Amino acid sequence: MKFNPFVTSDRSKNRKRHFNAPSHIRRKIMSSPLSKELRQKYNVRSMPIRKDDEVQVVRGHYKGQQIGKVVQVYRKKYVIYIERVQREKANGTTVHVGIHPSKVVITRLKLDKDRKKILERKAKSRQVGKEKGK
Amino acid sequence: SELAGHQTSAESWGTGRAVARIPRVRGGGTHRSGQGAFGNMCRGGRMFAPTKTWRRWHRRVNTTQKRYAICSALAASALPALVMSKGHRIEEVPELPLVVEDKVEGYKKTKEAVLLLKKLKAWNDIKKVYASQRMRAGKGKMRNRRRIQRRGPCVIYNEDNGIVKAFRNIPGITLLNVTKLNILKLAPGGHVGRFCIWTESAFRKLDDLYGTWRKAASLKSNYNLPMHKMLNTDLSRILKSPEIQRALRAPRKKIHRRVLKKNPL
RNA sequence: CGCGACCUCAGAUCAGACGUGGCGACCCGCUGAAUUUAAGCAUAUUAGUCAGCGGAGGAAAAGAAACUAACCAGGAUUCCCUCAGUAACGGCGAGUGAACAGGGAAGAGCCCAGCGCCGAAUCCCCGCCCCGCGGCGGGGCGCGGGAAAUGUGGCGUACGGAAGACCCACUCCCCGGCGCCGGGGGGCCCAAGUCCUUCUGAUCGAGGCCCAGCCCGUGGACGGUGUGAGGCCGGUAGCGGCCCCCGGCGCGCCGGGCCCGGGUCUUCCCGGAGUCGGGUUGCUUGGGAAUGCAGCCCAAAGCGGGUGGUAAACUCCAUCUAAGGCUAAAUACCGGCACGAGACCGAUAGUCAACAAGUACCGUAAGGGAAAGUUGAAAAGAACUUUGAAGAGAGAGUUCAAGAGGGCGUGAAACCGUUAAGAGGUAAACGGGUGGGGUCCGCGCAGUCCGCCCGGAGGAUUCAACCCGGCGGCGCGGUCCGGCCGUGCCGGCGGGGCGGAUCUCCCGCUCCCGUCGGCGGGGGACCGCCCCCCGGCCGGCGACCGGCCGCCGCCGGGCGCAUU
RNA sequence: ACGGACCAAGGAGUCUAACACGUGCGCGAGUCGGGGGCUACGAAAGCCGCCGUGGCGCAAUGAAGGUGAAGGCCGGCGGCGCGCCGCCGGCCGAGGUGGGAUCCCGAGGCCUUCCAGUCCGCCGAGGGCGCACCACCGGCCCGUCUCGCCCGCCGCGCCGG
RNA sequence: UGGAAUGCGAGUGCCUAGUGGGCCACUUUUGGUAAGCAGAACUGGCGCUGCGGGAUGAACCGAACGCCGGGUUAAGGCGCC
RNA sequence: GCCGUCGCUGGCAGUCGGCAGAGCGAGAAAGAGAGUGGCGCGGACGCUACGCCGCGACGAGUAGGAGGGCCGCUGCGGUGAGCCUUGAAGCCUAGGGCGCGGGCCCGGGUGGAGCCGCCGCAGGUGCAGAUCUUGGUGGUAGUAGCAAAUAUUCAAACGAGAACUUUGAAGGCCGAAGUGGAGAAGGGUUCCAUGUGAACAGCAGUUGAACAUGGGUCAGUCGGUCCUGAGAGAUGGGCGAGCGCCGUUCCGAAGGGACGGGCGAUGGCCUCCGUUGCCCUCAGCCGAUCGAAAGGGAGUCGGGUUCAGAUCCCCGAAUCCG
RNA sequence: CGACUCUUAGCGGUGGAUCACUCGGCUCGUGCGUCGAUGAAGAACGCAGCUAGCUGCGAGAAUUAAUGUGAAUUGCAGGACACAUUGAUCAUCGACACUUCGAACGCACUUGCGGCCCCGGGUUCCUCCCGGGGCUACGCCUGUCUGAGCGUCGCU
Ligand SMILES: [Mg+2]
Ligand SMILES: [Mg+2]
Ligand SMILES: [Mg+2]
Ligand SMILES: [Mg+2]
Ligand SMILES: [Mg+2]
Ligand SMILES: [Mg+2]
Ligand SMILES: [Mg+2]
Ligand SMILES: [Mg+2]
Ligand SMILES: [Mg+2]
Ligand SMILES: [Mg+2]
Ligand SMILES: [Mg+2]
Ligand SMILES: [Mg+2]
Ligand SMILES: [Mg+2]
Ligand SMILES: [Mg+2]
Ligand SMILES: [Mg+2]
Ligand SMILES: [Mg+2]
Ligand SMILES: [Mg+2]
Ligand SMILES: [Mg+2]
Ligand SMILES: [Mg+2]
Ligand SMILES: [Mg+2]
Ligand SMILES: [Mg+2]
Ligand SMILES: [Mg+2]
Ligand SMILES: [Mg+2]
Ligand SMILES: [Mg+2]
Ligand SMILES: [Mg+2]
Ligand SMILES: [Mg+2]
Ligand SMILES: [Mg+2]
Ligand SMILES: [Mg+2]
Ligand SMILES: [Mg+2]
Ligand SMILES: [Mg+2]
Ligand SMILES: [Mg+2]
Ligand SMILES: [Mg+2]
Ligand SMILES: [Mg+2]
Ligand SMILES: [Mg+2]
Ligand SMILES: [Mg+2]
Ligand SMILES: [Mg+2]
Ligand SMILES: [Mg+2]
Ligand SMILES: [Mg+2]
Ligand SMILES: [Mg+2]
Ligand SMILES: [Mg+2]
Ligand SMILES: [Mg+2]
Ligand SMILES: [Mg+2]
Ligand SMILES: [Mg+2]
Ligand SMILES: [Mg+2]
Ligand SMILES: [Mg+2]
Ligand SMILES: [Mg+2]
Ligand SMILES: [Mg+2]
Ligand SMILES: [Mg+2]
Ligand SMILES: [Mg+2]
Ligand SMILES: [Mg+2]
Ligand SMILES: [Mg+2]
Ligand SMILES: [Mg+2]
Ligand SMILES: [Mg+2]
Ligand SMILES: [Mg+2]
Ligand SMILES: [Mg+2]
Ligand SMILES: [Mg+2]
Ligand SMILES: [Mg+2]
Ligand SMILES: [Mg+2]
Ligand SMILES: [Mg+2]
Ligand SMILES: [Mg+2]
Ligand SMILES: [Mg+2]
Ligand SMILES: [Mg+2]
Ligand SMILES: [Mg+2]
Ligand SMILES: [Mg+2]
Ligand SMILES: [Mg+2]
Ligand SMILES: [Mg+2]
Ligand SMILES: [Mg+2]
Ligand SMILES: [Mg+2]
Ligand SMILES: [Mg+2]
Ligand SMILES: [Mg+2]
Ligand SMILES: [Mg+2]
Ligand SMILES: [Mg+2]
Ligand SMILES: [Mg+2]
Ligand SMILES: [Mg+2]
Ligand SMILES: [Mg+2]
Repeated sequence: MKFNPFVTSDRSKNRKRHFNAPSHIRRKIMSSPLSKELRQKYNVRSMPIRKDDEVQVVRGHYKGQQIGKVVQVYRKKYVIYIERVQREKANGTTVHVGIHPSKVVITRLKLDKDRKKILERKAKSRQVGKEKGK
Repeated sequence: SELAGHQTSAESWGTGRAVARIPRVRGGGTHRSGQGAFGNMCRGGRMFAPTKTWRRWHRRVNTTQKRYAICSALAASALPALVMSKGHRIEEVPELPLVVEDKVEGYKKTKEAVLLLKKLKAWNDIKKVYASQRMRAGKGKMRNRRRIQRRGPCVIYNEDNGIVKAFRNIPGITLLNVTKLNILKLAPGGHVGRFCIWTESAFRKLDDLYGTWRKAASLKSNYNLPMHKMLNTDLSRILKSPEIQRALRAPRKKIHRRVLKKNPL
């Protein structure tokens, strides 16, 4: 149950703030769980998805064990495009099929200075909570 | 809104133009011109008797009657038949009323609360709240009321030392402070017989809060329990007693059905 | 004549400032109807309301009595409850209509002119130096300028005030700089299943996840994601974490300002004028021989003046102190900024406006003012072949579905085409009664099921009767033991809580002499009720039970092995 | 005689206030906290009691000043002359008549082999206490009228009863 | 000997809607030449009411009404319709 | 016979069982009374008492009243371990039924995501009408009609397609108060080139002022610009609660200018002249301002040139003002 | 026969009811409670590579700077020697900027006429021309300067 007086649980307000979210907020909304190996390694559960990440599709027609590179994060449409997750049009040209980030698992992360900073911050806040309970 | 239907300068054409005499929108050059207006039979008009914010939404209930209602709810909460007839799965609860030691007032983790309900055999009631969780039919979904579920046990405590935070995440559970009991919580829907779990300290304050028959309430300035109109409700035992039985005439249980009339001639 | 002061008045693109317009929900000042009611209508009502004009602020206005009262008196203003639909007004008709007291919200009090004393002790601006400098100020220095005796500043204002004398008591209070130590806004982050089967176009669905109970839970709000999700993502929870900025509260240094009070006596001083008040006129009010306001005329007093709800004279009383000024809070808020919620509506509804809506469009203008939501999970939005000038078609293909094909979810009625069946010269339709024919249904077509009994064929986790154990019911066990227990009754050196408009050794203040009486605060006793302790009767355990004993029933296991 | 060509959707006794009566619930000569205060759902609910101010009810009547809701018997004395009035002490005491649901008593009576006489019940002429309610008759309180004789005193009155 | 017959259970109180245009007939009856005219009394109707008969018809005659079977009737009928 | 209403304010707690004993409907009060002396283990249903059962009578209805609805609609508290992608709502149906009825159930189809029962609460809760509102659709009806102003015809071309377009040729009309050539007001891109032939152009179109893609307006001299006209309109002033209004020379210190002269200051082609400050001298205009693309108002003509502009561009020849 | 007509049903149309959805309303509550001559509200015209409307912005014009964020924006193209302490994008927003009218301000309201000061280019010291910049509205307060009067006077 929610008790914060300044947080709305209104359905219309929560959908409007999802579908009008600005680009830097859609990034956070567009987050994917990490693999079991990555989750153990970094102590992080989810990361915002990024171009050049390698993911597994775990839901839908294209689910399986195939790992593909993230080739486009279409934040406007709330989907990512993944290598080999595609189909053909009538004229035979191949077109990418959009997958929501919540339906993939990140197997390899595209690491740079800022990404290593974000992983570190997430892992530290987690440990503060674990010691708080302990 | 008090303006709905009235933000126009519509005027009746009057008779003679072969149309009904409803006030009509003025001007021209748009679909709206010459259409009906204002009246409650018109599209875009004003409704009949527009609702007002000074409808009397609130009701006064006498204190003596509200306390009467809290007493009936508690009396009906200690009878297995009424609690079972309220839908609560109390077929294995050791006793009714269910009183648990005061340690439970100091629980902190939700897992302790769950385990206690399992050893008190109040977990079947919770599992029935999980089975009743579903979506609500109608516009309520559009109005922040999408999920419906049945009420579970009510836990009544004397002092809160983590018990509220322990129990509040278990669906169907309602916490109540014994000194601030609510009929809306003790008789949900207006039906008596909600399953209540009592802490020992909460159970011991009841006499003070509502008074016995001999002793007036100590925590209410002037109040005592409502008196009974019938001291022995066991109608069967009254009727089968020798005193009543000796005063009766013998029953007449022979049926005298209609007699077909045969012509004597 | 000239020169120079002052006064009154001019011009400056003079130096530096300030006002204008907007918005207007709430607020203040004006002005101000008529629909309407009176079953007509003129007073009245509507209504001090709509419209009109001016002026504001985060609130405004009001406000520290020329008050209420008539009490044993209260004590600024505003608001809430009540007073009260009352006193009163009113073609005394329709209708209208307050206040005081009482209970609350809030609570805060002050300052001039005057009368006086102080050598104008006062103020503004320019120039230079130090400090600060996006709220333009602090200090220092100018034989710098001006204002101001046609009156600035300090003391002081009705609760009295001042000066002097005598007793008593005094060192912290503020201004401008500088340094150090402990709510608000923003940013980032923090639990747990995408586990095994399985349904599906896809699923968040169903089933399961050892004892024990998949895992987390201070988090099972909500949203998203190809259903329907606490555990997939964002979130949610948490006196959770980290990082910025702003503020508030504290402590020291520097340079300034103040040189500060109480009581008792002595002597002095003390107030707002074309205003009050009166006449009259008009408006206004519940205010009635006139409540408030305004115009004109008259026009004050100083033990006076005003009020004292019926005009006036006389006379006592009570109560204030007008004609100058400031003041937070409690109160209001359909505008604005930012939020939260709902027993509301759900695209002819709800705002006119769910959408390129105050838009398109109409009017010279003031103004008037709509219609209009939905493919799909995903555009995968139909390549290619073929007829046609093309629109359109036929195939093909995508999709779970185009029997979803770009104004595409579903897809009603009216109305229309076609197919099928029936029928047809008193328009059609209609009630009742049959008959014929259809469409489909009985998932019909040798026709029910059940108890007991007789007989023939079989087969057994085989019957009764006894034995062991468990459980249950009942018992007037004619009167067994133990319990709890009486919204029962009696006896107590019983250990206590509540109440009393029942009575009465300790102390605080205070009148009188160190005495002695009163107000207030406290024991104690007594009375009623209740709780807990112990003894005696009766008494329940059918809203309230255990052990033994007896009877009965049931179950499990033995034995009975077959005319059952 | 008027409206109605046809189909869909919309479309008209509502809400606030006041009053009256009926009904249901709570408490009851009381009752009501509504305003105020205290202590996610919750703007809820709980509480106040030296917060019951206050409303309504518990008293009416008169324009008002005002007044404001049973008596009798016994004994004693004073005055008038057995009866009356005034003042003193003791006893009883909220009226009566008719009707009146219900309740109470009970003349007599409710069978089995025949008599006596019991316990529990049961019916019943007649007789009683009489609810509510109605009719009638008395009484009491306030306004007003007529008649009339007394009683009180810090105020001896154009006094008060 | 509840003091004529016959029949029938009565009394009482609150609140209350619609109505407040009527019209027709036997008999009586006013005005009028009269009127399917205007205006009264009494009772009954229609209004509010179908049903059998008067071919048809607000009021005439019979009779009043739940959904049925059988029987019998009223007023009216029985050449054919 | 059946249904309902009313009445009997009728009957049933007695289902009192092997701790047993079955009855109380019958013309005519009150006990199936209690006592004291003289083998089998068995026996239907019932009773949501707001239930169940019996007997008798009755049944018209506008206006109007009342009752009961397990009639229907939307939402709220409870409950149904309710339903549902193995298919919700909605919709359709010569399918099977239930109910006096309001209505409801089930079958089949379509549909694609939510919905309902019961106890209570609440209401913007039930349509045939209102010359009702809004939207849609009929018959009329392939009907009225596409008739004002004399008129067309031949050949060819493009083209899928020609009565209507283009070219040529005939026959006609307007008949210089034009159906010609140019402007003002108004329009605002309609102008010009190319393309289209969906919609529109009340037949058609190969065409258009439609649609689409791109272009096109050149000035000292032609207008505006300036003047004043009838008039409008600030200031001073007056009035006015006030936004403001009256008024335009009227209650006004209404000139910011000048030939010249005298005092200075600055500069430069520094010789002496400019500029500049002050003083002297001189000074009616007497009403700010707006007001005309037809009035007043200097000065441009010839030729050529484009798809569309030209007294504007280019060539030539001029001219006014400063 | 067969048309036509009527009824019912299948299918197909016309139509957009119903149902389910809701980034919209409506109502209540809370906190704050801030416009302008430093030029507001409002209006006009512009601004994008392809851009009509809406939206946003103002010749620095679908935005500059800064801070946070941390790899996009996206309908297509493109990538400035755009791309990770050489920072995409979004957000915040304190710096800078902000055309014309409008209280609207030189006078007028036609993009009409000026005046003063300074600067630059023609020219060549002044002039003259062109361009740029700054000023030039009403009221009103304090002060300043320059004045006026047969106003009151003083000395001459
Ligand atoms: Mg509306
Ligand atoms: Mg629904
Ligand atoms: Mg100046
Ligand atoms: Mg009237
Ligand atoms: Mg009237
Ligand atoms: Mg009238
Ligand atoms: Mg009047
Ligand atoms: Mg008035
Ligand atoms: Mg107004
Ligand atoms: Mg105004
Ligand atoms: Mg203003
Ligand atoms: Mg403001
Ligand atoms: Mg005042
Ligand atoms: Mg006060
Ligand atoms: Mg009253
Ligand atoms: Mg009034
Ligand atoms: Mg008061
Ligand atoms: Mg207070
Ligand atoms: Mg003074
Ligand atoms: Mg005072
Ligand atoms: Mg998570
Ligand atoms: Mg599962
Ligand atoms: Mg979820
Ligand atoms: Mg979801
Ligand atoms: Mg789960
Ligand atoms: Mg989280
Ligand atoms: Mg948090
Ligand atoms: Mg004063
Ligand atoms: Mg007036
Ligand atoms: Mg008046
Ligand atoms: Mg008087
Ligand atoms: Mg003030
Ligand atoms: Mg719509
Ligand atoms: Mg609408
Ligand atoms: Mg519609
Ligand atoms: Mg709808
Ligand atoms: Mg609409
Ligand atoms: Mg739709
Ligand atoms: Mg489909
Ligand atoms: Mg579809
Ligand atoms: Mg869809
Ligand atoms: Mg649709
Ligand atoms: Mg469709
Ligand atoms: Mg058909
Ligand atoms: Mg046929
Ligand atoms: Mg009519
Ligand atoms: Mg008609
Ligand atoms: Mg009542
Ligand atoms: Mg709330
Ligand atoms: Mg007549
Ligand atoms: Mg009638
Ligand atoms: Mg009748
Ligand atoms: Mg009849
Ligand atoms: Mg005849
Ligand atoms: Mg018959
Ligand atoms: Mg005949
Ligand atoms: Mg009837
Ligand atoms: Mg059909
Ligand atoms: Mg869908
Ligand atoms: Mg509603
Ligand atoms: Mg309807
Ligand atoms: Mg309709
Ligand atoms: Mg024709
Ligand atoms: Mg011409
Ligand atoms: Mg021409
Ligand atoms: Mg055509
Ligand atoms: Mg053309
Ligand atoms: Mg003027
Ligand atoms: Mg001009
Ligand atoms: Mg001209
Ligand atoms: Mg030339
Ligand atoms: Mg553009
Ligand atoms: Mg930037
Ligand atoms: Mg950046
Ligand atoms: Mg002009």
